[PDB]
Amino acid sequence: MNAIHIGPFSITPAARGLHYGGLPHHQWTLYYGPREMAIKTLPDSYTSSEVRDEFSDIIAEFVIDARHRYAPDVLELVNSDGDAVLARVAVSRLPEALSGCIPDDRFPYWLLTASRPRLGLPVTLNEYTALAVELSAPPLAWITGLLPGEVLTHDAEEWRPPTSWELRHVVGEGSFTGVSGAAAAALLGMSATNFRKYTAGDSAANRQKISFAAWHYLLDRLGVKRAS
Amino acid sequence: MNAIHIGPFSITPAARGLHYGGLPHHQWTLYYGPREMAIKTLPDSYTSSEVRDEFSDIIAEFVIDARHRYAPDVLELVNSDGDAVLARVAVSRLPEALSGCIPDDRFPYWLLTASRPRLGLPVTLNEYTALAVELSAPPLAWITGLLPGEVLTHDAEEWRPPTSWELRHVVGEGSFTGVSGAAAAALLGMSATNFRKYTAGDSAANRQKISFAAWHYLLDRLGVKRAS
Amino acid sequence: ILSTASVLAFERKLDPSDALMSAGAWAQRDASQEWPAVTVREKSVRGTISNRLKTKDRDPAKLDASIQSPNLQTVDVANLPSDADTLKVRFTLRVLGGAGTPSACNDAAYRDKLLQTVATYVNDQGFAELARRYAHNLANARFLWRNRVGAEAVEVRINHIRQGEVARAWRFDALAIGLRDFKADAELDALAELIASGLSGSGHVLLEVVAFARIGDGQEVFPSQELILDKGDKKGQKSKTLYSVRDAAAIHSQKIGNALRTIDTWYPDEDGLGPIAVEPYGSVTSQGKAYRQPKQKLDFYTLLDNWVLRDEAPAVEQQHYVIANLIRGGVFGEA
Amino acid sequence: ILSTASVLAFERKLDPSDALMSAGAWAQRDASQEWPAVTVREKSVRGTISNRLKTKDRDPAKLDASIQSPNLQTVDVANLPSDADTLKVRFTLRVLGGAGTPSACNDAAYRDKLLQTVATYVNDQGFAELARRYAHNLANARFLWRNRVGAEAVEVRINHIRQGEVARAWRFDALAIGLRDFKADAELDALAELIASGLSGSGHVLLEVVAFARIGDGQEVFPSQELILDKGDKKGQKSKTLYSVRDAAAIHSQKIGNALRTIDTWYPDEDGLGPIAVEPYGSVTSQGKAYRQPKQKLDFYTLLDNWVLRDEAPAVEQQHYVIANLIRGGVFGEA
Amino acid sequence: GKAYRQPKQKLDFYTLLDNWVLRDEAPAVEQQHYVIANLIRGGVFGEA
Repeated sequence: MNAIHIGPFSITPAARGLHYGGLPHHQWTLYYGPREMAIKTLPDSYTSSEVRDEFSDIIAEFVIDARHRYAPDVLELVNSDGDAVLARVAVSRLPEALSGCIPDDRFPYWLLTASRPRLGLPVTLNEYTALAVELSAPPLAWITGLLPGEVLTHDAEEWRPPTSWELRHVVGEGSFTGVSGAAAAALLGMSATNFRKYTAGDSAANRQKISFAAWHYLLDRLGVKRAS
Repeated sequence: MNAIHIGPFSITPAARGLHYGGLPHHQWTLYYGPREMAIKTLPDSYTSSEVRDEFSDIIAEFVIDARHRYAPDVLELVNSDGDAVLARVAVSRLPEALSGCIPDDRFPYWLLTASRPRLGLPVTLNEYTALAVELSAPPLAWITGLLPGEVLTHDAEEWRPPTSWELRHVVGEGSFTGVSGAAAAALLGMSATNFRKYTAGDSAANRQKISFAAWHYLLDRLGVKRAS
Repeated sequence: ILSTASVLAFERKLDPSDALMSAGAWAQRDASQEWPAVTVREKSVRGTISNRLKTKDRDPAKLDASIQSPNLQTVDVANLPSDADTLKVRFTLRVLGGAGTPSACNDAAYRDKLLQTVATYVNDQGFAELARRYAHNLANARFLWRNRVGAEAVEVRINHIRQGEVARAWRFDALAIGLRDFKADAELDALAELIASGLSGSGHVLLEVVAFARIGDGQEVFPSQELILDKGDKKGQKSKTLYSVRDAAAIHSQKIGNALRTIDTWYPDEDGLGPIAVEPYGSVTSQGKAYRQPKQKLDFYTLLDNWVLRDEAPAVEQQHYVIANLIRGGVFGEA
Repeated sequence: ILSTASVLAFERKLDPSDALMSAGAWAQRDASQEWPAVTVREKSVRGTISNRLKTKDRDPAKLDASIQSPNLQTVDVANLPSDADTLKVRFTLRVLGGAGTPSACNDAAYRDKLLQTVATYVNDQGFAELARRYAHNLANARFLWRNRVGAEAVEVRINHIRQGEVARAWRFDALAIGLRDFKADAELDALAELIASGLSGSGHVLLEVVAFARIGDGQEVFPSQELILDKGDKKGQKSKTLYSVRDAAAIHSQKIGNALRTIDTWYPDEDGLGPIAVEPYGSVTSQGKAYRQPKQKLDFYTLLDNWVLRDEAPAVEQQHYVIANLIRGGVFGEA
Repeated sequence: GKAYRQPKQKLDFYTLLDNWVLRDEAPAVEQQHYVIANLIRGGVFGEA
């Protein structure tokens, strides 16, 4: 019938309509960006919502795949022996001072990495709080795996504005963050129509690009990047 | 001569000149906005650096009083004894689960306020890590005590854009953040002239109001508010 | 060309004294010369936070922490004794002439033109409306600022002191004479003529003005409030100190002069709000706005420049406002 | 857009005088005009360790060493004489009116809108529920804070002092009219209409309130407690200082005003405690917590901003709370 | 000059009150008599 825009996904049917059995049928394809996820055939008598919960299992499988693949690293605060884990923190970025080490009895608390090559640092509790404050991962940080490095840099010269697809990951509809367009407009402090010029693409009319500060504050409010 | 602008401070002379001693003199006035703090008689042979250094002691005293007047509250993580302060974290706001608390041996770690009727909760190291990630104050948080509440609020309808005075608190010259206009324009991703339009007031021509997301991301980047 | 003079300092006319307060009883106001004075005592206040929060302190635990550590202050308080219901407020007023003559000037041409302008003002309409309004503000106890908002009955006695003895005594019911309307009365007209003769330079006018207010038995009376240095701890902060001279609570003389100057009813805004103080750019600091804005052509300086430099004489009410600014004094002139 | 005024200071209505404490006997309260005042005397106290030890003073030797050095203090104490069991407390309350009008308001249009909001309140329901609850707090001796928790019988006499004389007398029982229930009574209703006429602006209301408490012969009466500068030696430490005005123990005026203010029952928490004082963010010092949090959207500022700016009028109980805060007064608005 | 009911022996007022209220460890009947008698005598119990 026409493509259904759910999240960054587009359910695009084929223009040609075949007749499987005694009913008209169409090739509906799920696109994540430019890549096809699934190919299957659905009747034209089916509603668009029926196509939606037909593709919902593959959509949720890709959601769990993107959650697990870009899951943030976890540092463990352990005791002098190192076997018992007192605390676990989901980090955003690994530090630049930790190295390969074995916990000793000279320091009571040690920070280590979740992986088998345990690289870490012996820190006290206040330094542990300082590190957890400056390097915590926001709850929806895995979407930063799906976004390129140019749209996530804090330097404006290396910063590239997001496209319609990259913005359309996390603004409205069944997004990965789950928020709506009006909610994302109210987070940025402006009305719904001015954000609707940001969301809608196609021609250059009503295609103002979001600024660097507004994009990073929106990422802060959605808990995707910089939200410690 | 002319006024000396040190952040929100304005050193403006009286237009009348006196002749204290034999040498000519001028009565120089130091304002923090509408409030004057020091009126001092200084020679006309003084350079701008000497006029700045005459009021620098009162400027530093007011800065120290503002740091000690709008300092964020401190949460202390203590053991079961409740005396040895294991950790200290400066928080922008306290947890809502805080009530009047004395530590016991029922829980190994406790969180308390630094106030004399201490408010706290029995916490674990993961929950204390989560609370410290959520609620920690940025380092230059005391400047939020020198800003009005309507420029720090997160709702769109109850927010007024800051003036040139409240912008000059944090952005340029002798601002309390210590950054210049070029650095604060680099943090916001805008041009030097575009941000100089924001900083300079006077007439409405070549003077625009900063947006919600840009002002909030600037306060996030400068370490003044919403920077865990 | 008659350029504007640089310094235009004017001496204040209608000089008041520091209005001392004492305590006593109604119907003993005749023998009120031996009344004991109101003393400024100190008392302790403990309070919770009641002002608006900055939205950082809208955290419930911040509010409970503020309650659990409430603010402690010491306040200077002025109260009547429990056997005294009447507050007696006494001052003296010196009405002086030579209102148009500046104390300092930088141009003989400007001084001559200003003296000529005030002279033709007095010849066409002297200090009659201004002294009527000043006699009104003496009649109602507007110098009892918060000592009249709850007062049951206020009486004002004004004695004309000539050679150390009384020449004429005026007794006024200060509640019947309102703070809004400038009506006419025979005693008010006699006091207006006396203040007119004082302002014209045709005589010496010294008045003893005594106000008796029924604040109530043991009630809080309100003197003028002083500077707060804040050089101690936050517990013994001494958040409020009141004005006293020698163990006797008193009101500042500039407050009495401000109350006497509240005659301006000709600002460009609506005059149904009430009279305000004659002062340049017509300000009241409680309402925070300035009536007679400089952009409008009705503030004191633009009206003075039109009246003197280019001889555009304003309306008679606005010229009364200009002459009342000249009477009240001030450091006029640019810099 | 009709924003809130930055300066919204309000004067307090229902101004209480300082509550003088005297000493006397029961059934002589009809002639208690000569009773000797309660004098703040001094007594010495020796104390051992009775506070929680911070795990380092809990050693037997350190604790016994702390016992062998007792903390000697001198405390200001207020006791009745051994032939006196009744404590008399006398204060005057002045009801002003004009609670809608702020003392200071930056925004005219906001002042007009707030005046129209208070006017539409009074046109809907006048100062009748608030005056009834304030009259209930007059009738019970809630101003006798700790001189009622163990009192056998408390009696309150309220006189309407119009022209320095009793215009109307009321006698009550402060124990029958509890601190929990706002019931209805004919004399309580008459006092409610008197406070209503005071608060609306119909007339001037001054009330002389006398309280008698059956504490006990020679028992300790509890005045308001002052603030200690803590400068002297640790032997004569002066840990506690009571409030006196002229060699005569007394309660602070704002304590009496807070106890009369204790009418707020419409806070979102349960009625297990009872009425609290009408504060912004409903603060209670003894409980250490704030009823009417800003998070639960029932504080004074959110209710007033909904009522005035965007015409979202709350329930009549919250309207009573808002008007009771306006009667209470404060420095509202952004500093 | 000697303290019976030392906090080492856990027979003081504060340990017994905390065990009674928080952990619901009701002490011996004479000891809860002592605890309620301490509440009768009053105090500035809590953090000091």
